[PDB]
Amino acid sequence: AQILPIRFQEHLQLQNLGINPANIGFSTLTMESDKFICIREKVGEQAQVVIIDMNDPSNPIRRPISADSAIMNPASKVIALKAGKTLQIFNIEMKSKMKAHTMTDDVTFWKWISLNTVALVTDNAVYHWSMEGESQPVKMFDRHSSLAGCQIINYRTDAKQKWLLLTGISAQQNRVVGAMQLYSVDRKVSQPIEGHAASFAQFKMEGNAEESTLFCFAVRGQAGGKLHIIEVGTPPTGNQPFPKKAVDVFFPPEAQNDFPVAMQISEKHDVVFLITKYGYIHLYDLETGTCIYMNRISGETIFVTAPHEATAGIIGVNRKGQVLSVCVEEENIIPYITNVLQNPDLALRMAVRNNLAGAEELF
Ligand SMILES: O=C1N=C(NS(=O)(=O)c2cccc3ccccc23)S/C1=C\c1ccccc1Oc1ccccc1
Repeated sequence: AQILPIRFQEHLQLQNLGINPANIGFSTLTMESDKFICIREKVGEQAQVVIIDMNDPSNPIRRPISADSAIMNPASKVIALKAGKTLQIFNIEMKSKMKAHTMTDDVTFWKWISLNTVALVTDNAVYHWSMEGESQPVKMFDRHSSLAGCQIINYRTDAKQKWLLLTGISAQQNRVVGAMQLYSVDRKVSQPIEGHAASFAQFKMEGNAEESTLFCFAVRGQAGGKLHIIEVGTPPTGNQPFPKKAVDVFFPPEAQNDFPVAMQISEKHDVVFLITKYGYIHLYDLETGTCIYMNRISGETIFVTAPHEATAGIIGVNRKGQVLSVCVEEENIIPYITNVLQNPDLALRMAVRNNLAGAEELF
């Protein structure tokens, strides 16, 4: 068989839209959802910000805007801008300031965690800040000492905002070591975890009426590459617990310095997408951890990812400016699982879930 369980797509080449490759990187380019990319560029002496609307990519909007960091809202024409310790949320459509706040501590990382809330990470704490109303940032938890001095690379929550996860990395010798802090809002407890990339997911087990809240993380530490899928906290009333899964994360012999950097989980397909530093993608079944597919999909590091809503896939930007995505190929995944993976248990479970499109309708 020459069929794949995935479809790879190239959506854009940012260098073809007038972006300097020097600005295609984590400190200057943000992609908080699949709807926009925002780039900060200094051209001559002038600070400029560029917004690429992914529905209208050939018409980037570029303006002289001074900001140390810029993150578009996941859905609205709303942008958060930082300069020093002062933060602003700005309504672009209405050319009007929504909210502003001056922090005491420097915000070293920030990210939209929902359609209306931005998370703020300082050296010692994490806050949530609504874009609505008058409310100021609210401290969610204090940072755990295991993340001290890390470079923060991600912050994310489960859908219900009851489980909060901060992820950093640090250099030790010639290694890149991942440190995570998982915080339970209900329990007011943190747990340190050695991890490089992670995501949450909602999964409805066979036999259960209510979805389980799953936490998936991957790491490459002293025991090698490992992926874990675990239910966090107490199951919903009436549910059976999700049995913890643990599987190997493979790296080939020529990739001893590769490690996980990003994860997204398909809401529709119950598949984990894992991206590595060297530009590999792995697919894993969320229920079992079974590895479905691995391949190198990018010749450059992919430094930012988001869910790709249209395909329930993953979209990312690599360092040369290729905007790429991977999703399940809904017609070919079960054939691939049947004849290449030769995993009929998975083939059957996937068909029973019945979340793969088949046979086009008339409207
Ligand atoms: O020059 C301008 N270009 C704008 N484009 S945008 O699409 O709304 C727009 C807004 C925010 C971020 C953007 C990033 C990339 C591309 C366009 C952006 S808003 C604007 C000036 C402005 C408008 C309202 C209130 C204040 C404004 O600036 C001032 C700053 C300091 C002091 C006085 C004014």
